[PDB]
Amino acid sequence: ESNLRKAFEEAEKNAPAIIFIDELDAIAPKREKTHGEVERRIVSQLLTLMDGLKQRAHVIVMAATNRPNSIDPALRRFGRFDREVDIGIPDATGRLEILQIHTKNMKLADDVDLEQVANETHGHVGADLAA
Amino acid sequence: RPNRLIVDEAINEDNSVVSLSQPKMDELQLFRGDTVLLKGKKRREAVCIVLSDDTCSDEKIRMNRVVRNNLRVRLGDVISIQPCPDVKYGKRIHVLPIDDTVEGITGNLFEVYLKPYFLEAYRPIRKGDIFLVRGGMRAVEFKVVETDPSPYCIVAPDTVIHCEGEPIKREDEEESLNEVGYDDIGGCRKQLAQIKEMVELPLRHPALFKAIGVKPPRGILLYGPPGTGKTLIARAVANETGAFFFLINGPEIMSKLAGESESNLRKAFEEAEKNAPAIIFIDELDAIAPKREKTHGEVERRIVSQLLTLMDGLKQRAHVIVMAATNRPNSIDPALRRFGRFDREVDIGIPDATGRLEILQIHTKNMKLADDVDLEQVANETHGHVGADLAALCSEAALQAIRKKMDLIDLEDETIDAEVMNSLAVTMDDFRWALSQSNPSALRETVVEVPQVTWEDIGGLEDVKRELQELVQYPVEHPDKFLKFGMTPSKGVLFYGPPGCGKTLLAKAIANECQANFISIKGPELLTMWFGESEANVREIFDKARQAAPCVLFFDELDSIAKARGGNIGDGGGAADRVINQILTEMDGMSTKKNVFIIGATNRPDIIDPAILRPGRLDQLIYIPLPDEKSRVAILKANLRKSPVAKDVDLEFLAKMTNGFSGADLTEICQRACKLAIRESIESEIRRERERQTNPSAMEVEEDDPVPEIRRDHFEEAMRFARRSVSDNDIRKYEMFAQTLQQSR
Amino acid sequence: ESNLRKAFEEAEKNAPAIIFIDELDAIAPKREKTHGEVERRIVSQLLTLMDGLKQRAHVIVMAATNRPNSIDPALRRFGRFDREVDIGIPDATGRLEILQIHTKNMKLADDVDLEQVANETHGHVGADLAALCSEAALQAIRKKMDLIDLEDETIDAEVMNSLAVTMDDFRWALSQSNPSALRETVVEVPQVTWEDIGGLEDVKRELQELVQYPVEHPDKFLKFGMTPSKGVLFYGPPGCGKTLLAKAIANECQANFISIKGPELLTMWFGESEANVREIFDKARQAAPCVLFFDELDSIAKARGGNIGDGGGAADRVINQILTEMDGMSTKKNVFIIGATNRPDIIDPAILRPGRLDQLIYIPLPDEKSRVAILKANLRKSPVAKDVDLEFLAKMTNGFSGADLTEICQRACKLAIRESIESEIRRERERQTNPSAMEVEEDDPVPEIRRDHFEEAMRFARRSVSDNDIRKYEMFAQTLQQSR
Ligand SMILES: Nc1ncnc2c1ncn2[C@@H]1O[C@H](COP(=O)(O)OP(=O)(O)OP(=O)(O)O)[C@@H](O)[C@H]1O
Ligand SMILES: Nc1ncnc2c1ncn2[C@@H]1O[C@H](COP(=O)(O)OP(=O)(O)O)[C@@H](O)[C@H]1O
Ligand SMILES: Nc1ncnc2c1ncn2[C@@H]1O[C@H](COP(=O)(O)OP(=O)(O)O)[C@@H](O)[C@H]1O
Repeated sequence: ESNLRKAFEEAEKNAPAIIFIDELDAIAPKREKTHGEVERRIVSQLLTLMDGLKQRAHVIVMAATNRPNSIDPALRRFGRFDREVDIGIPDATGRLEILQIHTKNMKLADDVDLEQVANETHGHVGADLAA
Repeated sequence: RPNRLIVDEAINEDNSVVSLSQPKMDELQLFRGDTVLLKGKKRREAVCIVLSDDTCSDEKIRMNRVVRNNLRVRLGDVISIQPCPDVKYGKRIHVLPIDDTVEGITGNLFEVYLKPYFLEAYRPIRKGDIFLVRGGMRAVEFKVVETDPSPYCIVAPDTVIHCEGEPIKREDEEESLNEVGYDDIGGCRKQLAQIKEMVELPLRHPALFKAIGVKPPRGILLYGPPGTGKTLIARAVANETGAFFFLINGPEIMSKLAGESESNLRKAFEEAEKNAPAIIFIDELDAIAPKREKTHGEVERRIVSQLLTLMDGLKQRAHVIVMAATNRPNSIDPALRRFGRFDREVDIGIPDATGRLEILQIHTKNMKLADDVDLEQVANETHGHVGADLAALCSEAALQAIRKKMDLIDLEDETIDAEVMNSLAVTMDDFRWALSQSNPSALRETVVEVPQVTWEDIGGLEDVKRELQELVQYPVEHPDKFLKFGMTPSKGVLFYGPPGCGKTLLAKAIANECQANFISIKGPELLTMWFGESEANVREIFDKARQAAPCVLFFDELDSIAKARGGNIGDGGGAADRVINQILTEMDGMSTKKNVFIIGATNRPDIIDPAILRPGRLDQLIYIPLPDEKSRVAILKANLRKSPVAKDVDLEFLAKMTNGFSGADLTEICQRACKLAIRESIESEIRRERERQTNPSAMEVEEDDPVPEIRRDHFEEAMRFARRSVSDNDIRKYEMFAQTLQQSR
Repeated sequence: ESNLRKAFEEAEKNAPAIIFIDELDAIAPKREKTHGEVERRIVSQLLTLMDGLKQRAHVIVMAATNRPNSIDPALRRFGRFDREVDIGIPDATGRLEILQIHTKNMKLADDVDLEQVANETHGHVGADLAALCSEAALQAIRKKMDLIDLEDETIDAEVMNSLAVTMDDFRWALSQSNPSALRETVVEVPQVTWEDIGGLEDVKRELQELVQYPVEHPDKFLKFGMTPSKGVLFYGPPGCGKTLLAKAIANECQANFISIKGPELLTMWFGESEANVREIFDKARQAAPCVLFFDELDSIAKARGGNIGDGGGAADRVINQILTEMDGMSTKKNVFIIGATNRPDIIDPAILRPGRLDQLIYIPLPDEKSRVAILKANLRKSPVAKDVDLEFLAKMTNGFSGADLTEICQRACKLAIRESIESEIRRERERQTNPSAMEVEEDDPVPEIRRDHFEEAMRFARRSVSDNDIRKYEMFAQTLQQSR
């Protein structure tokens, strides 16, 4: 918990800052999945820390997760995380721009049909194309 | 004692107005424009202008918050009133704002605030007074630092106004006129009054309860959806009444390390005692006191037991009351519901259209809306939202209006200008845009309200209307003759007949007429509790129905379980039996005192088990005849309220062609005709724009949008490709079963 | 537990003493329901401490709980808790007495009907009545705040002497009230007398001989080796003095009464399946010699294979549990069991066995003079029909049930009430529409049943009872006819 507290206080000394936290479901699941006690303390501490962020400074916090269903509903009230943005799977065109970005340095020969590859690569993601 | 009056709320928004009953002010020689000096405790004095009021009693005085704080007084206090018509116009007055108002403000406060606020105002002002001016979207404070003549002076067109000087520092004896109050809540009037009196009785006269000896309530529970201002209500009540409100947060409690946690509670209880009578608010009780089966460890049970011991051991001493808040009054452990514990429970329902309108009115007070607001439209179309939703919507609309102003505010400066800010306004397009990027939070929940369906919306059934009046209005309006006869009014009425005849419309109309709350239950959710979740929900549903007394619980598609009783599956006998048991046990268990009525509706009277059909149960039965002749005409009139006009063909003629048709069929006919009219308008507009564009950018004559001009053509076409969906076999079956049940009973 | 130990070590060393335990079930739930480890240690320590203090000793133990079964059963051996005392909710007499107790110092005005309130506040507790008294006093004080010294400090306790309460304050307090018992079994002697029922004098005599007779002269019963059967069944048309009969006989016997109907049985069908009749019969057995009533007993027989095609679950479970529990009734306690049915043909003969429910009684339809007496009983009310006292119309009511007669009477009463409402409304809006030309208020002749009500009631005459049901009843009676 101290570390979390540490993070927050640093933002207080460091102007409007962005606080990004990753894999919330791994640390903030539903109470049904919670079998031990320490996780409850962690969730309560983080909720208290973030709810006390009223005014303070112009610090914005966002989180990364996979499924809002896996997230505990208590972290859905007003003043807490309310803005919701989803990132869908890109189409063939988006695959094309991703390939164009990743192939900027490469010396492609005069046989490359990026559009054809993008069409053939349905069901992939950015990491897939990078690899 | 015609010298002292008890203060209460004010209906006038001016800072120098007092409302009195006419005879009382006549006795004390008080009339319009009469300057009066008011003196109270703290050796504080003020000067005000007398105004009249009807609802204000002689002993009471309507007067607002600003002078309440100026006089350092709360509600119910007695004041010394003296007509003092010796005032003189001011000459040179130095006035300054408070320190916490000019932050990033700059500009000229004079021409924007002082100049308009003091135009033809003639406010009797006194040295040391403080007042507020509503800015473009903020609130500005101003305290006079010196006046001439002192201390009595009327603001006059000939004054030497000194606005120069540093904004004075905030006084620390009393905070300010910025925090919450009774004037900042909307949509909870009845419960607000209840809580207000239940806390005003102990918190104003503790010695009265000390001498009397009664036990004041020791715990009050509030339950409702999150973000409905429950904490706001508690804090506002505490601040207005005068106490030592000491909030405790649930989530931070178990965030501590074992025993220390509950020690905090103990410490809180300690500061509860030696701090005079005060109020304690506890939030998220379920987070700290869930159900017994929910608990898995031992720290949780120890915490719950510690809290129970602490609160039970509190027997009077300091006049301390406990306010608890929760989402739903079912997740809390039952043991904390007994006598000597939280017993008085209050619901915080979702605000209606009127509640939404008044809350939005409250939230937009500081801002400077454009002169195009249709607040009623927004309020009615934003159903399913809470106070937080409305506040967020207003904030977003203001922000977007600001954003579409960057040309004037291109980087502006680190110290913004007040004149530019006050020169802006928010239009309805901003509100619609904010609505576009908006999402309600209520969504899936029950709704309770008194509908607006009127009797004239349905043609015919005058005997049915009379019977409903007899069975609803009569018992409530004059129970005296009922008790003089001893006859017990029935509670069970059922409707049967052809579907789509607006039986639900009749239920809504009678609920509107009785001016009681309406609750609807539909067959889908009935089947939803038929499987999956058990019958337990029904229980609290009745409680909710019993909570909203007087109310009319409505059931639609009551034969759905009967349809599952005999159908293409016929395998849910146990679940159907459980449903029947639960509903019967709930309905027969209600007290005859409650002004709660039950209405059942179905179109399959032949399949309903007569187990429900019994005295002491749903026993009254009404058949709904199909629409006929003039009734259809009335229906043809009712759905013609709408908006368009079709003054080409007789409605009675169309009723003559549509003889023996269902009312829903008539509504479908009207809908199809209006669809054809919409298609005609669309194609005409498309043709006119096409002919205006084929001609190069031709704006020669604008073809005005045609007035609704539906001919016999559209009506005839609709009648052609639409017929009476109900066949005569259904009618004959209904009538034969009706006669069989008529002569079999 | 050290403090508990401390308590014990100070309990005996302080002369004869009494020890009370508050909310015992919170300390000793069932063993399986325990989840941690400290609670088991506490329970075992408590058991050891309380068992080890036998010696000579002078300390008695008090333990209070809500659910007797919720506690751990192990602490019920001899030396441990063995004697149980149930504290049920009071009755109207008890409610009135408690109200008197709480209001013994009240300077109430002589306008309150405590009896009416007590009858009105059924399903409450002593705490509820105390709260009602407190809030009534608060309302009375609130209605007269203005004159008392609210402006000054608290009253010198002499103005409050002038204060008084009203029954209207009590009604207002009752409006803002909430009972707590609600869903709770009721054990009491009913008040239905034999005057409430007409006809079936032979049936009444037979019931008397079955139930009353054994208690007065058991000497001849044991001399002849007679053990009266504990069980009877009723069959007949619905709504024909069935619950009324049980209430009347229980009242005459002046014993407690317990009822349960088919909806409850089907509630225990699924959900809380079984494990419920046991505690009900235990409650009856520990209770005073009383009567148990089983309404809609055929419901399970109606539900086992009737019209839905159920899953074959509680259909046998409930019946087997009931039979096993009643077979455990080894005389001694003089509690009787009564069952009611309307479709006895579906009942399996397992219950219809000697030792089990064996006595069978058919309930016929009322017979004119019986119908007349029933109507008179229903016609206590208030209005009186002078000219036509429902005689020739009563003659033509052949084939109707008592429920039908009650329905007709209620319809007539409500229509007369409607007539009074409309007449009074006519009078009043005529009085206000006219500029107060007339203001006299003479009582209308409504509180007297008039003949016109009789015709308008008989026009909507209801033939509720079907002769097919009667013929089915009689053919089934001949099917089980005692005369071969
Ligand atoms: N009736 C109301 N009138 C005005 N504003 C309201 C009302 N209800 C809610 N609000 C607004 O919602 C917010 C109140 O948030 P708050 O944290 O106090 O919620 P709550 O309903 O009291 O409880 P909880 O936070 O536990 O859900 C404020 O922005 C307030 O303006
Ligand atoms: N004045 C009226 N009289 C009869 N029916 C109407 C009237 N106004 C509307 N209706 C029709 O009644 C329908 C609602 O009937 P409802 O009470 O839902 O019956 P059901 O529940 O059997 O469908 C609406 O769809 C509407 O088309
Ligand atoms: N003296 C009487 N003789 C016959 N029936 C009566 C008499 N008094 C009342 N009743 C009716 O008998 C009914 C008793 O109900 P009950 O017979 O138990 O219904 P069910 O047979 O459907 O269970 C009451 O509803 C009442 O209307």
